[PDB]
Amino acid sequence: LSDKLKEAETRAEFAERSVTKLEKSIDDLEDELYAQKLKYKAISEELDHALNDMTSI
Amino acid sequence: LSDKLKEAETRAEFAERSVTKLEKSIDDLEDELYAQKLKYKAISEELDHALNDMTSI
Amino acid sequence: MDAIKKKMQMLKLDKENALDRAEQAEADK
Amino acid sequence: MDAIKKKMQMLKLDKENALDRAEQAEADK
Amino acid sequence: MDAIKKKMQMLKLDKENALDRAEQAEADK
Amino acid sequence: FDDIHRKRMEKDLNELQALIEAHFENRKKEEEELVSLKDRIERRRAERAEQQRIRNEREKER
Amino acid sequence: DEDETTALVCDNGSGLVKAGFAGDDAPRAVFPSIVGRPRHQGVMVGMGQKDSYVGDEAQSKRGILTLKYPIEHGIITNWDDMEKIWHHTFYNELRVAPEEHPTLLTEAPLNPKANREKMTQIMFETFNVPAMYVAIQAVLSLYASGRTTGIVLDSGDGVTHNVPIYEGYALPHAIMRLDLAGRDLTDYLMKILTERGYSFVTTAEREIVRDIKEKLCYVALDFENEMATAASSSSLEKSYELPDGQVITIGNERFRCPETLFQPSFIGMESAGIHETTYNSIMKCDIDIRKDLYANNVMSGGTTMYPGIADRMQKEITALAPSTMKIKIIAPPERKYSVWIGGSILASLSTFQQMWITKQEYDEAGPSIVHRKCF
Amino acid sequence: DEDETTALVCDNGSGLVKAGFAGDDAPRAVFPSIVGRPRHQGVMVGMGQKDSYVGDEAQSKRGILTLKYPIEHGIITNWDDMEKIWHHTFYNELRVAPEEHPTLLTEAPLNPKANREKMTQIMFETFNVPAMYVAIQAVLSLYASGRTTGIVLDSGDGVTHNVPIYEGYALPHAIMRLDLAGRDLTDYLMKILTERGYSFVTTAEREIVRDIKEKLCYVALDFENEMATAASSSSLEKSYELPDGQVITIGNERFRCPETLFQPSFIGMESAGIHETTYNSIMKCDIDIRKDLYANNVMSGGTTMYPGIADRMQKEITALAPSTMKIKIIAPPERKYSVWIGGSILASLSTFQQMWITKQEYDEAGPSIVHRKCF
Amino acid sequence: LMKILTERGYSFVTTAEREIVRDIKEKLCYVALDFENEMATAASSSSLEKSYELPDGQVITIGNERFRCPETLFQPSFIGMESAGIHETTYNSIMKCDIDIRKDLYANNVMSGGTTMYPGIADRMQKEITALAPSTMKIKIIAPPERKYSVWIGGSILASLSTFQQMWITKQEYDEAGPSIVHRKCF
Repeated sequence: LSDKLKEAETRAEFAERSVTKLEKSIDDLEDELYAQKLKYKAISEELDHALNDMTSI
Repeated sequence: LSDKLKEAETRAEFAERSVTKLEKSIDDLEDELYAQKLKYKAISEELDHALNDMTSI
Repeated sequence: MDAIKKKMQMLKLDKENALDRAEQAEADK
Repeated sequence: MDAIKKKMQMLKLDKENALDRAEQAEADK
Repeated sequence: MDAIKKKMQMLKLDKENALDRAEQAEADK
Repeated sequence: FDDIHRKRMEKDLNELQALIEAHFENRKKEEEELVSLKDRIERRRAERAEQQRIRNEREKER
Repeated sequence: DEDETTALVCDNGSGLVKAGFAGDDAPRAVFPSIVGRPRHQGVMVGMGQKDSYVGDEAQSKRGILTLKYPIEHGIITNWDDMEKIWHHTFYNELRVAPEEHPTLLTEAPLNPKANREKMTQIMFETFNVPAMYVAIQAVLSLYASGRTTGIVLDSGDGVTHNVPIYEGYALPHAIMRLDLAGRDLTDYLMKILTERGYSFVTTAEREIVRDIKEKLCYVALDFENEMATAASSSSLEKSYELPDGQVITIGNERFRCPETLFQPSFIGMESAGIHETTYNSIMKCDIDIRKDLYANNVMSGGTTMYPGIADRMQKEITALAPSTMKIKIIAPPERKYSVWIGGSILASLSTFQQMWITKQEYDEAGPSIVHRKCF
Repeated sequence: DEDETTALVCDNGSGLVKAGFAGDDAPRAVFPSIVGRPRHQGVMVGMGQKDSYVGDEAQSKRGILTLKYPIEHGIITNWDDMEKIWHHTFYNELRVAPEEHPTLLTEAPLNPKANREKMTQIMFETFNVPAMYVAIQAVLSLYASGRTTGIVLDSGDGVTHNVPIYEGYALPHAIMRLDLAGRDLTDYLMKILTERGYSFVTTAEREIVRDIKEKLCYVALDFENEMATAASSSSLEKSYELPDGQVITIGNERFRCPETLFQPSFIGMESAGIHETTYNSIMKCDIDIRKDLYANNVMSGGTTMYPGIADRMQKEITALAPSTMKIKIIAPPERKYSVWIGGSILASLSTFQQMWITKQEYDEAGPSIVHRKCF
Repeated sequence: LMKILTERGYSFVTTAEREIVRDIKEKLCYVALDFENEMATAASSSSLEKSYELPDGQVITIGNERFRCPETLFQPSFIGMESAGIHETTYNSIMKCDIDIRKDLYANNVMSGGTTMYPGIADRMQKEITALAPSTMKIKIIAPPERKYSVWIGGSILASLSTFQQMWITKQEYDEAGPSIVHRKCF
């Protein structure tokens, strides 16, 4: 059980270390996502507005 | 040890589950995210490309 | 965008036409 | 539209100036 | 003290008004 | 003096055309190379991720 | 039961509901703006039991109810609970029916427009009132006090409004709407009574604290001196008897709560206090206005009934104000209920009978009509 | 970093401070004219925390700070805060200590003498500047725009000055100074957004409204027609993202706020608006001056960057002006940033080196010297 | 839990029994991310039951009580409390702060002390606050394995901090002022 435990703890800790990395990947991913959305939003909107106001040329 | 193993095995499962749940939500994140990532910049990028040409009048 | 293409050309034309009108009218006056 | 923001200023100013010239060229009599 | 609550308002208002008058009567010069 | 102004327009318009091209082309080259590269990195990571998920399932059975 | 089609007048605030008929000098009845609901599973059969209770019913059966107030710092959001409050107010108390009477309701000058539109919609669509008129609380506060010129200090349960009016005209740029009210004092007192070893967190506990505040609290003319003695001796303590027989002895909390009106930082508010907002609303007005507004700071609403409040604000305003000029607070006994009285005054003016939205104009335009017809 | 004793140049308004060095054609940095202070009691130990935050620090840490502006209606009322702003403005970002470089500060033509005297005193006694000059903002705008003649509208956050200048001469009898400004436009927007259900009363909330105004608002070429549609349909509404993820949707308020420039009565101001203010300055100048001032309406300061303002101001003056006459507005993209640029131009003119007050003359005469030397 | 274990035929009221139930709770209970679905299966099958060993060798088998207990955190009415739950209170602690504060508190929701060790609680809370929170905004929970021992750790950090040595009330100030001094000196 000790070996199974060390293996289960290895798996739990492996996975905990890995999930930590994945959680970090999510935090980074969401920040990247926000950057994609925010930049997209900013670009699509800056153009809708730039073209809606800048219509006379 | 049995309880620690059950807890560690339960945690091995929960932590590994969290790992495969996050690997999946991350993939399902990133994959859907790359779609945004590849299309928000390409749409905005091609919009800006087009703008250099849109503005050639 | 139609607004930019159509007005850039029309405003460009107002300029070109006005420029020619200035030269023409100035020659008359 | 940075290209437009400046081209817009260029053409509005150039047509307005050309038009001001067209109008004066005739108006001066 | 209901009698006071109202008499209190009466006298504070009446003295304040009388005092405001005393002060203005002199202050007006 | 007015030649300064002409020189300014010459460099600015030579720069404008160099810039319309450089602005667009530097992005199209970097950006399309980047997405093409990272579209592949994204796919390769997804493939590896699936393979690891499969590997984890196989170890769980082992 | 009325023998004339007199307008009904009602102030439906975040605290109390005041109601009566136009032409009287007081509301006929006053009760809390509460609709209560059971928070327990019934076990006895044939017990009656309502899905919801209203006003005094909500408080009378509150032992097993959670109690909600439909008006949030001056605005109506839970219009369904307010329909029940109005129905109770009109039919079970005044014994009138809006269908046979025009109705006047009131709100602060910077109250969101949604409030006036929803009140108009419900009175016309669910009560079939022949006419409606949403009045300004500041207008009604000065009518009741007898002024055409002055500052309305309406410091009640919802929001403090702080508006200067001159010769019957608004001076709106100088309005200092402030998120400091009697409702915050109830919650603050629950927290400082917790500091004393008597925690209060539930509805019943909140209603107990609101009762402690209403019966034991004051502000005092000099806070720091009152604080120094209350914090040092039992001679400034006052007990309160709770509904369950417990007794709480309260010391400087008795005034530290109410003092939040002058020191809003006690509840985390970014504000200099009600005396400064009064002062600045006058200072932003022209100098030929200021001479009349400083001499006519007018109290309306709750909290204005605390001992030392008129003297406390007059002292602070006077300290901030220039000399020679006189500074005065008008604080009549018709306090806390004076806006209702103002409603009666407005509703009964001959010059006001052309101000009503009729139930013709209402249906042709919809409830947004109040935004153009009332003010 | 500098290889010459170039003057340092700042344009310090009731809003923001633009800064850079003499001889450039642009500021190098901009700071808000803000000093922030915490309104909360620290609980944790060892988290740093300043007594006060300056400029961009004040806004970045604003969640718990009250934010104050040291400048109001064109003058410094709090110079201790301006000293912190100037250290930050000149040394932390531009990297130049005034001790080895002359400094140019700006003012409106009728700006109270006390303000130019303190600006002079502070830079000489606190920063040990070798020389000082306090410049007229209208002069600076005309230099930057390439004019010697025109009406300068410096329509920013503090005060609208409106001064006619012809062939480099002041025409002071025709100045129409007006207490109508960008800070009041913001206050109006806070009140009308309150009517829409979004009350703003704290510093964080005030800064949001100023951000809404700067990103969403415009004057419109024709206000009443623009309002007729904006107030009737969602087709002219624009949303704004609030800091917490919530949003606000704004209709005619989007242009009604800026409109106060043309309709000052919206904020209780006794004025016909900025276009009659401009027109009257032209009207009061000599008849052989008027033609050049009609052809040169000069735009500087804030609010000059609202959509529709350049076209609206030329149209509004044309509507007041005699026929035949050509009315023209000077409103290039570099509009308003003309005052900072002019400070740079003036400081570096060879014809202006004798206009610098040295720290020789200053100590012999004291700060009152600026009134004798700058203009 | 003592009351719902009574429903299952195992009443717990005495000291030994009270200590056992607390131990059962700590070892067997959880919240998970969906109460109603977890209840639908726990109430229908032995597959979600867990046995606990009592001190005398006897056992108790527990089903949906395993999650119905801690669910009181999200459903306080279970114990007769007038509350919407811990996620409503977390939300209000964030929401009642200024608008330029809210973003940082949403991103720093901190688990501390006991009950933070119920399986699914860190994510259950992030989900429940997210459900009340505005969209776009990132709601994040801080929930390290040093959960519940974090108060002790902070106590060590603060007590030993050089910047906090002046914050200690000495036994001079104490006798001059009396014990009420803690109210003025600690914060």
